[PDB]
Amino acid sequence: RIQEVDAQMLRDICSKYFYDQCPAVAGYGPIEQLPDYNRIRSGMFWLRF
Amino acid sequence: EFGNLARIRHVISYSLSPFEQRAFPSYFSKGIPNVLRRTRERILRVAPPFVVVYLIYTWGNQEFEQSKRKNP
Repeated sequence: RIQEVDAQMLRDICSKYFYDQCPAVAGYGPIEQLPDYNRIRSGMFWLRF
Repeated sequence: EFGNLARIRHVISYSLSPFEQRAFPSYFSKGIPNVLRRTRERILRVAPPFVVVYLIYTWGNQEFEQSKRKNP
Protein backbone atom coordinates (compact mmCIF):
# COMPACT_ATOMS: atom_id res chain seq x y z
CA ARG A 1 0.00 0.00 0.00
CA ILE A 2 2.93 2.36 0.63
CA GLN A 3 4.60 1.59 -2.73
CA GLU A 4 1.52 2.70 -4.70
CA VAL A 5 1.78 6.31 -3.48
CA ASP A 6 3.29 8.79 -5.93
CA ALA A 7 3.26 12.59 -6.00
CA GLN A 8 0.05 12.95 -8.01
CA MET A 9 -2.24 11.08 -5.63
CA LEU A 10 -0.39 12.68 -2.71
CA ARG A 11 -1.34 16.17 -3.79
CA ASP A 12 -4.84 14.94 -4.74
CA ILE A 13 -5.38 13.56 -1.21
CA CYS A 14 -3.83 16.65 0.40
CA SER A 15 -6.03 18.95 -1.68
CA LYS A 16 -8.96 16.84 -0.49
CA TYR A 17 -8.16 17.01 3.22
CA PHE A 18 -6.14 20.22 3.71
CA TYR A 19 -7.02 22.76 1.02
CA ASP A 20 -9.76 25.28 1.90
CA GLN A 21 -10.91 23.49 5.04
CA CYS A 22 -12.02 24.81 8.41
CA PRO A 23 -9.47 23.81 11.06
CA ALA A 24 -9.72 23.37 14.82
CA VAL A 25 -7.28 25.50 16.81
CA ALA A 26 -6.23 25.03 20.43
CA GLY A 27 -3.83 27.45 22.10
CA TYR A 28 -2.42 27.54 25.62
CA GLY A 29 0.01 29.99 27.17
CA PRO A 30 1.10 33.42 25.92
CA ILE A 31 -0.97 33.18 22.75
CA GLU A 32 -1.67 36.85 22.07
CA GLN A 33 0.20 36.71 18.75
CA LEU A 34 -1.71 33.57 17.75
CA PRO A 35 -3.76 34.90 14.82
CA ASP A 36 -7.51 35.24 14.71
CA TYR A 37 -9.44 32.39 13.06
CA ASN A 38 -10.07 34.35 9.87
CA ARG A 39 -6.30 34.57 9.34
CA ILE A 40 -5.85 30.79 9.70
CA ARG A 41 -8.90 30.23 7.48
CA SER A 42 -7.31 32.51 4.88
CA GLY A 43 -4.06 30.60 5.28
CA MET A 44 -5.87 27.36 4.40
CA PHE A 45 -5.87 28.40 0.73
CA TRP A 46 -3.62 30.16 -1.76
CA LEU A 47 -4.66 32.93 -4.12
CA ARG A 48 -1.99 31.71 -6.56
CA PHE A 49 -3.71 28.35 -7.11
CA GLU B 1 2.06 45.57 18.28
CA PHE B 2 0.73 42.09 19.01
CA GLY B 3 2.19 39.91 21.74
CA ASN B 4 3.30 42.53 24.27
CA LEU B 5 0.17 44.59 24.96
CA ALA B 6 -1.26 43.25 28.23
CA ARG B 7 -0.98 40.56 30.89
CA ILE B 8 -4.04 38.28 30.76
CA ARG B 9 -4.46 35.17 32.90
CA HIS B 10 -7.22 32.56 33.31
CA VAL B 11 -9.35 33.66 30.33
CA ILE B 12 -10.75 31.14 27.83
CA SER B 13 -12.40 32.16 24.55
CA TYR B 14 -14.58 30.00 22.29
CA SER B 15 -15.45 30.79 18.68
CA LEU B 16 -16.78 29.21 15.48
CA SER B 17 -15.85 29.10 11.84
CA PRO B 18 -17.68 31.69 9.71
CA PHE B 19 -18.70 28.76 7.48
CA GLU B 20 -20.03 26.84 10.48
CA GLN B 21 -22.57 29.45 11.64
CA ARG B 22 -25.41 31.56 10.29
CA ALA B 23 -24.73 35.05 8.98
CA PHE B 24 -27.96 36.53 10.41
CA PRO B 25 -28.93 34.42 13.44
CA SER B 26 -32.34 35.59 14.73
CA TYR B 27 -31.97 38.94 13.00
CA PHE B 28 -35.32 40.68 13.46
CA SER B 29 -36.49 38.81 16.57
CA LYS B 30 -33.38 39.82 18.53
CA GLY B 31 -32.62 43.03 16.64
CA ILE B 32 -35.90 44.92 17.07
CA PRO B 33 -35.89 44.63 20.92
CA ASN B 34 -32.20 45.54 21.15
CA VAL B 35 -32.60 48.58 18.87
CA LEU B 36 -35.65 49.55 20.93
CA ARG B 37 -33.59 49.21 24.13
CA ARG B 38 -30.78 51.42 22.77
CA THR B 39 -33.38 53.97 21.63
CA ARG B 40 -34.98 53.88 25.10
CA GLU B 41 -31.56 54.47 26.65
CA ARG B 42 -30.58 57.39 24.40
CA ILE B 43 -33.67 59.46 23.39
CA LEU B 44 -33.82 61.39 26.67
CA ARG B 45 -30.23 62.56 26.15
CA VAL B 46 -30.36 63.17 22.37
CA ALA B 47 -33.84 64.27 21.26
CA PRO B 48 -35.02 67.29 23.43
CA PRO B 49 -32.32 69.76 22.24
CA PHE B 50 -33.35 68.98 18.67
CA VAL B 51 -37.03 69.41 19.57
CA VAL B 52 -36.22 72.78 21.19
CA VAL B 53 -34.32 74.01 18.14
CA TYR B 54 -37.17 72.78 15.91
CA LEU B 55 -39.49 75.07 17.87
CA ILE B 56 -36.90 77.87 17.62
CA TYR B 57 -36.74 77.38 13.83
CA THR B 58 -40.53 77.42 13.43
CA TRP B 59 -40.96 80.43 15.74
CA GLY B 60 -38.24 82.35 13.91
CA ASN B 61 -39.78 81.62 10.51
CA GLN B 62 -43.24 82.73 11.65
CA GLU B 63 -41.81 85.85 13.32
CA PHE B 64 -39.97 86.72 10.11
CA GLU B 65 -43.21 86.19 8.16
CA GLN B 66 -45.15 88.39 10.59
CA SER B 67 -42.50 91.11 10.37
CA LYS B 68 -42.94 90.97 6.60
CA ARG B 69 -46.61 91.89 7.04
CA LYS B 70 -47.65 95.54 6.91
CA ASN B 71 -48.91 96.68 10.29
CA PRO B 72 -52.27 98.52 9.93
